[PDB]
Amino acid sequence: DDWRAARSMHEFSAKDIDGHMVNLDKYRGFVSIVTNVASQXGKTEVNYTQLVDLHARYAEAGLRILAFPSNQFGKQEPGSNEEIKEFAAGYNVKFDMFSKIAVNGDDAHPLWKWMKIQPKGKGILGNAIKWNFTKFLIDKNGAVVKRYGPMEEPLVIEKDLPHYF
Ligand SMILES: [Cl-]
Ligand SMILES: [Cl-]
Ligand SMILES: [Cl-]
Repeated sequence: DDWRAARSMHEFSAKDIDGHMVNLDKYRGFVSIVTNVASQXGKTEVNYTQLVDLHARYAEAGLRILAFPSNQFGKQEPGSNEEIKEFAAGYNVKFDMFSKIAVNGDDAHPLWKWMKIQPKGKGILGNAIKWNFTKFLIDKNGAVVKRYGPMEEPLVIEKDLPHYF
């Protein structure tokens, strides 16, 4: 379990929503938001629209967003990767969509196993992802800066970006 000894997001890779294997070292030098998404959650609309807004306002300063669909919370992402891709396109998403994953348990994607054990990656109750739309803010070196729970609208994160963004 090599993931445990990693010191950066940039040590990981993940399949994008089209099936292309992305080396997350592409995000070296960028501030990144990593979030678990779902299409059938009461907060789906507010999260997608606000992430799109953040991306529009800060991509040019170096903000990147990595969205990982997951069906682990109320079976609220039951669709295929192709269907999720078209769903996100209906919100005019131009940030990076990934293939559906698990975020908790032994079969969770290793990036998510890693984020949860970082010093600033624990939730208020504990490490497990609790619901759809948990967010992690990741610095230019790939370290976890802060975690935001399901109820935190993406605009909350804006206040924690570098002041010159
Ligand atoms: Cl993967
Ligand atoms: Cl981008
Ligand atoms: Cl929590």
